[PDB]
Amino acid sequence: MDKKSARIRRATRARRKLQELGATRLVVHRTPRHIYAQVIAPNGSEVLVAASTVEKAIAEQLKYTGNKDAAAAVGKAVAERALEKGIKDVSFDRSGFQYHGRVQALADAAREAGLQF
Amino acid sequence: TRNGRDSEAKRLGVKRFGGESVLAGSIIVRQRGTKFHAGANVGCGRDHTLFAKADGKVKFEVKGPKNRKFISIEAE
Amino acid sequence: GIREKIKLVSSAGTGHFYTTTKNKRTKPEKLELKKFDPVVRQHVIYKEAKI
Amino acid sequence: MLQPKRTKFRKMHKGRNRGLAQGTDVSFGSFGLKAVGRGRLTARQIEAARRAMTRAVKRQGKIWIRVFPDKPITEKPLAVRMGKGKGNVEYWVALIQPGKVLYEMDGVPEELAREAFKLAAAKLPIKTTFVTKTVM
Amino acid sequence: AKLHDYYKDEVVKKLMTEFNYNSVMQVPRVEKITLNMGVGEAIADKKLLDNAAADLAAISGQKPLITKARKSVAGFKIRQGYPIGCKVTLRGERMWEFFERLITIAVPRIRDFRGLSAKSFDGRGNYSMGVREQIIFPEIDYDKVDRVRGLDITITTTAKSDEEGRALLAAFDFPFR
RNA sequence: UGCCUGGCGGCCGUAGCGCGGUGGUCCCACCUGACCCCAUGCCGAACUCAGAAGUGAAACGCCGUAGCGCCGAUGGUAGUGUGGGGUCUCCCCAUGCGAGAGUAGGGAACUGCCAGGCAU
RNA sequence: ACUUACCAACCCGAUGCAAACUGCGAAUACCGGAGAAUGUUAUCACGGGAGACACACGGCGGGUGCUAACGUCCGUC
RNA sequence: CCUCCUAAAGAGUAACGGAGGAGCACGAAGGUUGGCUAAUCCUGGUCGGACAUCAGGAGGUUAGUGCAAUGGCAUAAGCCAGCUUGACUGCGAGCGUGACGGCGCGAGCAGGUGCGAAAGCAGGUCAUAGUGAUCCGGUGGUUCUGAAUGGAAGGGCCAUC
Ligand SMILES: [Mg+2]
Ligand SMILES: [Mg+2]
Ligand SMILES: [Mg+2]
Ligand SMILES: [Mg+2]
Ligand SMILES: [Mg+2]
Ligand SMILES: [Mg+2]
Ligand SMILES: [Mg+2]
Ligand SMILES: [Mg+2]
Ligand SMILES: [Mg+2]
Ligand SMILES: [Mg+2]
Ligand SMILES: [Mg+2]
Ligand SMILES: [Mg+2]
Ligand SMILES: [Mg+2]
Ligand SMILES: [Mg+2]
Ligand SMILES: [Mg+2]
Ligand SMILES: [Mg+2]
Ligand SMILES: [Mg+2]
Ligand SMILES: [Mg+2]
Ligand SMILES: [Mg+2]
Ligand SMILES: [Mg+2]
Repeated sequence: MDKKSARIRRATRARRKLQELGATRLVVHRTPRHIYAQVIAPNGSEVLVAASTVEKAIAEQLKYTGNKDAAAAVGKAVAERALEKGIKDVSFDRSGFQYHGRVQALADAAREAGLQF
Repeated sequence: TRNGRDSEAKRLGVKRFGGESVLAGSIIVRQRGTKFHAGANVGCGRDHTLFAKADGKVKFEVKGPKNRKFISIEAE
Repeated sequence: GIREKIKLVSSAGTGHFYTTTKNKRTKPEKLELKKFDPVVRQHVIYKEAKI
Repeated sequence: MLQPKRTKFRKMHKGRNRGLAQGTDVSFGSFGLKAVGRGRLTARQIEAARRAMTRAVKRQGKIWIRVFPDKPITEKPLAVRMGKGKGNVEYWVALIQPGKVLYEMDGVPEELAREAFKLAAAKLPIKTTFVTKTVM
Repeated sequence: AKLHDYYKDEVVKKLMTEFNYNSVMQVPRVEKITLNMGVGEAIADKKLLDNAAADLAAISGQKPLITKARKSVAGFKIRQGYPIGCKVTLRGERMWEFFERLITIAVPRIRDFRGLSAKSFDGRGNYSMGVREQIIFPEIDYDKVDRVRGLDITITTTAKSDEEGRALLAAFDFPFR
């Protein structure tokens, strides 16, 4: 399997379990250059909140968009935007990536900002 | 060598069909493998038995990229 | 068959025991597992004895 | 004598022989010998008929046998009561329905194929007809 | 490190003008170098596999992976999961350091060496060769070696054809016929 | 509002495969470096971290294209519930239901939420 | 190593066969919901009294037997 | 006793009908978290052959599943590693299957536990064989009983042989 299709396979079990539980998930996407976070409704077809390094307001205050510090910024941003809309309780979807480094930096910062998972 | 043997029939199959109103816990299908998969408000037992997790109506559907059979329970 | 019944006794002093089987040839060492003792209402260590 | 080289199972349920044949056209040769009746062709019957048509054409042209005796037939010998297991396989049959092209031929004139098929038909337990290849 | 610099500064340039590629990313790259020792006789004497693994570890500076029988075969009298060989996958710095050691000192020390074959390519650019004696490698001590053993060397490349793969190796002055 | 790209779904081949063409500002990809976080029953391949010199080659996306997959009538044929009948191993008639295969033909998906780049 | 009027799996095109084959797939039958008419409650529950557990032929769908038997074994009328 | 066909597309369905298998295994081959992906064929490669291990391509689950068969299985149920004992104790809405004795599936509740950052998952094993009622007797435990009374014997209850 190629990198993407191996990662999507690694992501499928947790996503089906969250779909079964009807959980609001905090979906993370990582790229060598950028990190993205989306709060998606239990239906899976609508994004309640979002934050990423492709956004000029977030990238301007960062050294490099694809590092752990940038990940912590995206995490703090999604959680703040989510709490402003009343979204508190979520479930983290690592999306086939390891719960480590940049992914873990985003999660730790989102939990710190007030998001419950 | 010699024949003459068989085992007891296991009484498998559908217990409750589409539209049937069931109470939570009710066995919907006794099967050997997952011919049918557990959908919303339906659980899968250790012998692949599908049962109601909520009170409601039995709903059979074909879902996903593999065109798999799923049994769910719709609230009435 | 070639597998014997053994009793796992509670270390908590209560006479409580779990019951299981063992291949005594391949595994001659006494089986030790942490199991729930319903007399002390806690998980304590259980050590093999003869049935 | 035709027979499956190996089978998944030795014995077969009697079954029935309802319906019309599949393989009703002359598919390989120019002429064909077609079943008009319903029945069973044994491997010995098929071999007897194959021999008759082959002698007739002085082993010239080409012959195709569209039928295969893949059905095992069991029999209980004399002085054996009912039950005590299914009998032993004695011979093989092809199930025949009205319309099966049994044999085909080419590389010979029509008059010779008609005669060779007339001789072969006299060995068979079921009524047959002479057929020719068609455009669709 | 030396031969990777040689690839960048001189090999890339040579292949670009040879095949007229539109992009530098089309230029064949030496992906990995795989060394293998098919022990086989390890089934009778278990110690023979350990000595083969220690030989491969000296030749290439990394811990060898002992390869087990994928399936059982009555012909060679081996059951599945039996340690029947050892391999090393070389990439980056270790692969290049090995590639130079192979061309510069190991391959010239072959008994009556006249040149390696240029036709032993898999049809897709990858090159495969075998060494009969492991003592050609100066990392192995003639006085300490228990037995004379051989090994397989496969150079996996990004070349689409044999003609492309040949030009990549020849550009490193790989001793061909 | 339009074009393009990323993420997450709906739908589950009319949606896939192949062949041809095409894209890098952005995004994506490969890519650079690796002591370290972290990783390899060996290997920085993968997982991972720090990055931006290079390239769209591969991959991926997009556009085209019926070689294949796939969808697919109408009509006929096969079966069959009920009632009747024959030359009753099998059929036929009245009535209702009516395939499978094949044929004409269709077909190079459609669609929602959010974000980014560009243009008016 | 070279070669042959022989045999030849796989693969491609064409042709059939299968109770223990299925990339298809009915009629019926069966489960469930609602509604009328009809039916001396025909239904369910509990309680008093049983009898019966050798079936036969005919139709249809089959196993067995020889698509033999006024044969034999199931299903259903 | 288990699997398939006969069995007529719900269940069930007979014959000295047609085919096979069980009377065990496993402290990991159980739990969980994280990861991984076959068979077969073509080409190249020391010893090395039709077949061992290595590399690439085709292929796409035809492999694998402790074992018969059938149904499942990629989110794998298949393969590996780290940590582990949920192979937990008390219960149980509601069902399935039985003439019955019984046998089965079960979310959820309480206590305590393992794994995971978390959502969660775990009351053995992909599922369906792997079994023996009652009586009598043995062992351990026990707010029960204890033939005048206090004990004890014996009996009960719970666990087990
Ligand atoms: Mg990289
Ligand atoms: Mg390209
Ligand atoms: Mg119609
Ligand atoms: Mg239809
Ligand atoms: Mg049709
Ligand atoms: Mg079709
Ligand atoms: Mg067209
Ligand atoms: Mg926008
Ligand atoms: Mg009564
Ligand atoms: Mg009786
Ligand atoms: Mg009787
Ligand atoms: Mg009767
Ligand atoms: Mg009679
Ligand atoms: Mg049935
Ligand atoms: Mg039926
Ligand atoms: Mg297992
Ligand atoms: Mg997992
Ligand atoms: Mg070879
Ligand atoms: Mg914890
Ligand atoms: Mg007293």
